[PDB]
Amino acid sequence: TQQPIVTGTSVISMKYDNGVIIAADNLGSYGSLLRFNGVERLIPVGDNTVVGISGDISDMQHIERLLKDLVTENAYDNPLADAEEALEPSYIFEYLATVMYQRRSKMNPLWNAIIVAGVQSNGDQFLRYVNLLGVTYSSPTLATGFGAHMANPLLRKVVDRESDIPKTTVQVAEEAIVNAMRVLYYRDARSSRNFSLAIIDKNTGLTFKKNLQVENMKWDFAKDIKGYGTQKI
Amino acid sequence: FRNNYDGDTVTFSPTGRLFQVEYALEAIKQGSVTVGLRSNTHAVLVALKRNADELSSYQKKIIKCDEHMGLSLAGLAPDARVLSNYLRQQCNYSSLVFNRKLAVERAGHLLCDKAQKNTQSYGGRPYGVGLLIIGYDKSGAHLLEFQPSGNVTELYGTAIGARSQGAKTYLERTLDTFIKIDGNPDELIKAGVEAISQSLRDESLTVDNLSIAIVGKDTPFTIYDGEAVAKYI
Amino acid sequence: GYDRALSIFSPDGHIFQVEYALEAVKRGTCAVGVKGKNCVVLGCERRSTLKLQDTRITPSKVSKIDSHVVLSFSGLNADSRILIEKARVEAQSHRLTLEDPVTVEYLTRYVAGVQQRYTQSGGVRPFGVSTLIAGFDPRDDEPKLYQTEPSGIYSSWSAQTIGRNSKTVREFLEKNYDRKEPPATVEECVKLTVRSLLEVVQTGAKNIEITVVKPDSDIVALSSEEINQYVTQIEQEKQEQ
Amino acid sequence: NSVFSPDGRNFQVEYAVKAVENGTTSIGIKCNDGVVFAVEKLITSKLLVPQKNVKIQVVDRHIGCVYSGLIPDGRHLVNRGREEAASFKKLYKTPIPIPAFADRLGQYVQAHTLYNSVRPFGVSTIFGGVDKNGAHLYMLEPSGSYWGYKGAATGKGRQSAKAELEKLVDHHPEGLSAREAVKQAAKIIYLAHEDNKEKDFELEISWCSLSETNGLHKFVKGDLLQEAIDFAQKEIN
Amino acid sequence: TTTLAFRFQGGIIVAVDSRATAGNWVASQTVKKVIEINPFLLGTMAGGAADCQFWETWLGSQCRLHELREKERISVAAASKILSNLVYQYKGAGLSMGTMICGYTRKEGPTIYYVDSDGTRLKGDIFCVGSGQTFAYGVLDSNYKWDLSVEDALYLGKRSILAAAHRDAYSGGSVNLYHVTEDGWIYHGNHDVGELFWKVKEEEGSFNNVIG
Amino acid sequence: MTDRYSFSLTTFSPSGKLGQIDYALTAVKQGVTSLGIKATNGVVIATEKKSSSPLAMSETLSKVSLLTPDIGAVYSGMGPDYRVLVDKSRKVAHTSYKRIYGEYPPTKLLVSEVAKIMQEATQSGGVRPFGVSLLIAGHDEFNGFSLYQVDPSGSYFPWKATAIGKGSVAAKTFLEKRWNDELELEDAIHIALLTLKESVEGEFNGDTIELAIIGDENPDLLGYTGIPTDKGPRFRKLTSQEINDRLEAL
Amino acid sequence: DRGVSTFSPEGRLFQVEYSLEAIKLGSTAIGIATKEGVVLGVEKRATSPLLESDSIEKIVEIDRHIGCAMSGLTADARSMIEHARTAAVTHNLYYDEDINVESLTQSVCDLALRFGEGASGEERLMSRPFGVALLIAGHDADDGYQLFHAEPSGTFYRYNAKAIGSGSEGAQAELLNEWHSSLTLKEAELLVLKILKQVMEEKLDENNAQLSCITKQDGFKIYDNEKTAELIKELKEKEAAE
Amino acid sequence: TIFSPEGRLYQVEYALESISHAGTAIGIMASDGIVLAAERKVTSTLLEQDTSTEKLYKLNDKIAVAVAGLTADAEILINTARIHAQNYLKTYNEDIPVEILVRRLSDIKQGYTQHGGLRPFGVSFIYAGYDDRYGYQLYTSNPSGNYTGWKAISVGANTSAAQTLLQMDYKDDMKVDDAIELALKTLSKTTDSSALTYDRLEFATIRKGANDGEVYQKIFKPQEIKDILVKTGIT
Ligand SMILES: Cc1ccccc1CCC(=O)N[C@H](C(=O)N[C@@H](CCc1ccccc1)C(=O)NCc1ccccc1Cl)[C@@H](C)O
Ligand SMILES: [Mg+2]
Ligand SMILES: [Mg+2]
Repeated sequence: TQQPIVTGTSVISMKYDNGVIIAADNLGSYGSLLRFNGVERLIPVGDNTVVGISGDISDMQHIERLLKDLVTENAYDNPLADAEEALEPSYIFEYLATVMYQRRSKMNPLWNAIIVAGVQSNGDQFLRYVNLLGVTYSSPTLATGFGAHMANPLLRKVVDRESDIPKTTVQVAEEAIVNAMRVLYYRDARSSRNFSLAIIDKNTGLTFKKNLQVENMKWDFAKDIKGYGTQKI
Repeated sequence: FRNNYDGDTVTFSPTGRLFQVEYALEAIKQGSVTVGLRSNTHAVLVALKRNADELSSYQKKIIKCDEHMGLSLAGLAPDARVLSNYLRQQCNYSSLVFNRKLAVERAGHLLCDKAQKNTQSYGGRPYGVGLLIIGYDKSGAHLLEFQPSGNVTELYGTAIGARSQGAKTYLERTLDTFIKIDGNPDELIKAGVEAISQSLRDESLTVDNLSIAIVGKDTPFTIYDGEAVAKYI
Repeated sequence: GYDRALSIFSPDGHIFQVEYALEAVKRGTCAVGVKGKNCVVLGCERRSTLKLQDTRITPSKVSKIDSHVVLSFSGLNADSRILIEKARVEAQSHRLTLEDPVTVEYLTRYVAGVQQRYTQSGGVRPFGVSTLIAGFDPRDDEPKLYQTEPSGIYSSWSAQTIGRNSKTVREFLEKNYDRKEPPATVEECVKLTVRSLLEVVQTGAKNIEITVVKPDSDIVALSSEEINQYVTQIEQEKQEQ
Repeated sequence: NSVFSPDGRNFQVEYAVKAVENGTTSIGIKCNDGVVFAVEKLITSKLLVPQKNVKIQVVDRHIGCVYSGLIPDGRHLVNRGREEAASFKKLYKTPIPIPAFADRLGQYVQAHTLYNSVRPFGVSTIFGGVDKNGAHLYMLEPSGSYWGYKGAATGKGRQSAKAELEKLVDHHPEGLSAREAVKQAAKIIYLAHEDNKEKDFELEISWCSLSETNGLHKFVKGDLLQEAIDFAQKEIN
Repeated sequence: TTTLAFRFQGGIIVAVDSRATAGNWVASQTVKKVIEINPFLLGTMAGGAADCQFWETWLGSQCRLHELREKERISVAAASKILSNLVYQYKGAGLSMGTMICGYTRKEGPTIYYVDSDGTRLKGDIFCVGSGQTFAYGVLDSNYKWDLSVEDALYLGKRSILAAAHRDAYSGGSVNLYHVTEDGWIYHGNHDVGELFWKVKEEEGSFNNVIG
Repeated sequence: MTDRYSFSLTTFSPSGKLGQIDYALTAVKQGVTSLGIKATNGVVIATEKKSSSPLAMSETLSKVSLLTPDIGAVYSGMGPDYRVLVDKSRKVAHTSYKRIYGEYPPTKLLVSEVAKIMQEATQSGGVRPFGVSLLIAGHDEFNGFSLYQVDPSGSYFPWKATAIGKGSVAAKTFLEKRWNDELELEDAIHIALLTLKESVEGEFNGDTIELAIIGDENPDLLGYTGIPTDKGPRFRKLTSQEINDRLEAL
Repeated sequence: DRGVSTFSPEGRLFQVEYSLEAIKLGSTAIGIATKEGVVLGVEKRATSPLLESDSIEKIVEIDRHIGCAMSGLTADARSMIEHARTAAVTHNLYYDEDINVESLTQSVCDLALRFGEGASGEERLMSRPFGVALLIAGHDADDGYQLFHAEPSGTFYRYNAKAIGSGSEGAQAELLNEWHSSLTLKEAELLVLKILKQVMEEKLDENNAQLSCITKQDGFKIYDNEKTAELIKELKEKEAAE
Repeated sequence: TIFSPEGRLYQVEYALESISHAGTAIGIMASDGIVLAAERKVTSTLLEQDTSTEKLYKLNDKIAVAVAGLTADAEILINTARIHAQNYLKTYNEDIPVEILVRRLSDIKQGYTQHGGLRPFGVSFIYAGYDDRYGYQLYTSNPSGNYTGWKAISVGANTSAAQTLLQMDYKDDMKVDDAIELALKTLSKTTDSSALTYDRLEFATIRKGANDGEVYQKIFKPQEIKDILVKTGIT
């Protein structure tokens, strides 16, 4: 028993040639009430990892605190905490996947769908998903909720398999992400125009972009639409 | 001053000494010698195994803790079993939860904290075993020395047990040479067998006598006994 | 709540508390058991000191554990009741689960385990009791006799004795018990059992009590009158030379 | 432990203090916007790996702890302090204030002087950091006693260290920067080592400063450390 | 599933099918529904495969433990009561098992105990258990005699399982046969219903609702 | 954290003494005198307020305590032990009796409960016996008036009159000389005052003496009217002025 | 007498040392490992001639491939045997195989450690160490025939041959001279019988001494009284001819 | 709770030692009743006799005890014994047979003798009861938890002297009135005080319901003791 109250919608992501991109809009919905508008659902952990969370926002806030406590705990008695023994994306993920699976097993889930994005210390891109059931999987593209249905097909047109990854630039990947965010804004009734986007590059590091907006929207064609069948005026 | 002050680990002497701890320290000196040393690429344990009789096995001094970590023992052997099992569990927990190999340094801290609790609890005794811990983690080769007082120190080389003062002086003398035996397992082991020799009023070291272990850059922790040590005698 | 160690090792290798428990047995009234060809007889002495007792109601030393097995003891009377109760419970439990009464060896092994456990547990002292357990295995005619002691050691005996002056009666039994010619029947088995007590009791009126066990749950106590006739014939016969 | 002497003393605690006095010397210095911590690390043998037996410990992100006496007892105290700081932050969201944290440790150390089944801690601990209202430095004895300090020292070199600290308080009543206080810490440790000149030593420094570390606890390493070592080597001769 | 065991002049016959199902899906045709606990003890399985496999394997362990403890083979009465009592502890939790414990001891003679997950435990000469039980009963009961030869009694067991394998959608595969004596369990082979049916029809002249 | 004395601290000595109970009784002997006298229509319990400082305010510390509306107590020995015993006695009157039978316990049974609490401190692990003797005076419908003594061992005895503490032997002697079975309450109060004067060094007035009675019902102390079968507490602490009034014609 | 788990100034555990003394007071038990089996023999030592000697159980089966002989405070050995049997059967249940002899021994030695009170780390349900030692003989596929000496200290050694109990000093020196890697099971049987004969107070017959072995083919067997008697004849005739 | 090198339980022995200083209590079993008599520990004129019971307690309608030792220890045990009798009544719908109650109490004492590090109860009991299996019964239990049955028995001070006197004058065919006399004579002879007066005694009988077929416990009021003390010729 448990049910989500305040929620966040899609988290979408993909691998490009040198890293990962992840985005989520800034809305906290309360059923059909678009209740909160400055909600950050991208959580940087160190400078190699961003965790994207959708689902229940109270559980998201709980997971934020777990992530922060994990940075604290790793720094304890660790002279290499900002070098060789810094938290890796894969460490953060395995931790979360453990928590998620334990909580579902106790019949008390964290009502979330989570994407961990980042770069390993050897330069490898890391992109993995975990949800309220402890189900985990990895793919060149990952998305949650509506993003799964609508962003993935668009993103998969760019990175359809492993070999497509060396062929994909930051510019191309970000363009695809930004476009998929527009599509989501067109068709998801729980989406917002404002979103955050983060790039984690093996050369550039972490670029966190706040207060992005869907631009270049097509609405003009609406004027020609009259009635629902026979009506002419 | 030593009279009424050594009945338990929960009493300080008027000098500020804990005699039960000091007595536990004394069981290590009663133990058969073992040597540890490392270069930048490998770490080696060398141990003199001891038989009860000429009809008997020679008792094991080396225990594997994980693929990248193991230890040698001097003192109460059943205490080494208790502490290595704990260490195996800590190694395990780290892999399962965080997908992370336990830092040799953290293994040191965990052993220290465990020993400490027994130097302060009524009804219990301190551990009566010294341990030498080798491993290869994300910052290379490591050697540790554990005293059941809870003091753990990181060293390039060391020895514990009866007559170990010889081997220690030897290593102290050879420091600049063995630290640089990189990429050569056989030379590093040779220098370890060399070191344990300075601790023999015993005799010649035989094929039943000798126990060697190695871990390193591309070598999991591995124990050599019997016929497999002959090429070092 | 309290589990501090009271039973520990001595420099020379003994457990003092177990050894001192044996001393408590030594001072308890004597008990004896001998087995015939088709029976086992158990005898116990009652002390001279107090003889204004009510014999109807005073707990006797021979106790039925089940309908085919008996137990007697020497040592602390109060300690014996704890062992007897647990043994009785185990007997019913065994009938419940295996659908068969206990063997004499099984019951003994169980009582002995209880005794042993009280020698390695914190905050408890050993039982100041040694026991003689006797009876017949279900559907068996071969008589059984076992002895347990505070340590938890147990073994079988053709005849045995425990308690004060047991050394004397053991000596008597060692001379008078023949293994290839064991007491042919109940009467001569009872007689030998009474003779061995007469070495230690020194008027032995209702001071000696006897219980006879036969195959298939046939267990009977002997009355004053029935014992009297045994004592009478013993000293009357053993006079001439 | 739970035992008062006929004149109100606790011999066991007094004996625990002896273990502390037997320890390596450690100090803390409170500057105008932070705190500095230094400690003497005895080099028993060339075999000890340099820089790799770290004594100074962080609690949360804004607190440093150093101690003299039984090292394991100190680690035990820092584990507890970490549980205690996490518990505070979990409920109150804000990182634990230094005085708040001081009492947490204090009450814990004091508890180990109440019961016959326990021994007092064999350490004195110097600790502190920056909070909502400035720098704080503390020292905590085996009895659980603790006060705020302008500067503090414990262990074998304690008397000479306290003398040097006392001079600084007189010559600089108007505060004293974090960068100076680091230099001066290296100095005081060097002067305190005079006692133990038979064995060589290694210096460890950490600091927490509002302007120099942004109120976070940070180990002094690299050039900053070497500069402080050069200053101490210079001023000893 | 169909399983049976019956007592006769010359001991005990035990016979079982080898079909495993999940709903209407046939999971396996070659499953082992007899557990050989010891050289004198057999257990049969019906119901939940896991529940049966797991607890009758466990039973074997408990039986072996009795041997070491008491220096004697466990009675059939007692082996069955161990399983009966365990299963009774689990009552209402949803265990699903229909079980026969069959064997020989000196004291008991040949003995069969039926034990199920409701906690019922019964001693008797003839039991059929499983979804096919009624079919097995039909053939077994109408041809059972105490004085059957060993060869005939083995055949009746075999024939009764085939009957159930024919009519019960949830039985089939093969027959596994056992004979229990004084010295007692002897395996009498695996018999694939594929061949056995046509063979038995041919030689016996039975099964006349079948074409070909 | 955890107790290392899970064994009895009161044990038998070779001669049969229970040392700690004997030593507790010695502590009671050094205590300030308290006493109780039973009359035909009342009981009086009395004691001296020996003050620790004249800067102290002796009214803030009562030695005479209400336990139930019809039961009061006084003590000799260690005050703090008394204070906590009164708490537990008040509570046990409710938990073991009033919450069950909807009425207050009769005197003997409450005394019985207190005695149990003291007995347990005599057998339990890791504790010393209470260093007090109590006098408990009460009334109840079916037993009339009564007076009990309770000792560190948990023993209780019914008394017509008795004294405990310092000058108890002389006071018990003075009471045997003066007591009879026709005493009215005012007579018992008078004797209580006389007996107490021999035991009191300093000033002897309503500010230095403490006195209470178990008499008849005080409807004016009930706090409410309208239920006729509720008539008010029989326990009554005498005021300083009430005491001084009786000390004039003493 | 202060603590049950106190170190001496030399660094030894008092109570552990004294339990080893209790073992020296026990009946002699001898084990000899060959490539054709492992022989276990014990001195029965009846305290009186009325004791029925065959009720003396100092050799016990643990599993078909593992047996053991005991010496010392023999009542202490019951719960150790129970644990051993459970561990072996449980292993077979969990793993459909025989437990390794070395693993079985390590299990029994873990149980031996569980004395004290709790020991700030786990939990202890025993007030004193066991006052008994075990010789554990068996076969497994990896290491063949094996002999282990399980001590209440929690340590255990593998031996080619081993004596425990009151005659162990004399018997061990004897075993040092007589043992060789080529011994047959029959030669081992005879040696055990010979060395018991030497150290025993009483005259060795089939009633005051007991023999057993463990072979891969037939498992663990306690020889009955007729079989040992015939082996005693054979020893009498062998020595008398030398 | 530990053993001596002699095989004795120190604390039990010392508890027994303490009991031999308590007021003597005597029980005598006759064919038609039981007598319980006990001497109060030297008192005062000011002790309330009418509401005092330090030695004689009712366990149920058919069973009573006489106490020697610590009263507070005894009340603890009496209370559990009372509860135990009612549990039995509730379970079986029959009054508890006397031995069953005695055994249980004796087992509680034995326990303190064997585990827990607590001191034993410094108490000896004489139990006087009736049931339809053994009729009138008399038992005794001490701090060891041992218990025995008797026709006549004493506990507390001077048990040795009291026992000899009872052994002398007791006869199986006695009536209750003869037993009343014997108990008072024996106490008179063994007292450590001037005269055995009413104020120093507790007395009780278990007869046959005055006239009924039932069993009646009479716990003598002070006046009745004074009367029965003159009748037997000790005034
Ligand atoms: C109990 C459960 C929990 C969660 C998920 C699934 C399940 C049931 C799994 C199942 O049905 N398993 C099958 C089974 O037991 N089938 C039974 C028949 C269906 C059934 C009846 C009653 C209860 C549960 C299931 C069977 O073949 N039984 C015959 C059998 C076969 C092999 C060994 C022993 C036996 Cl008895 C096996 C074959 O895959
Ligand atoms: Mg200081
Ligand atoms: Mg079918």
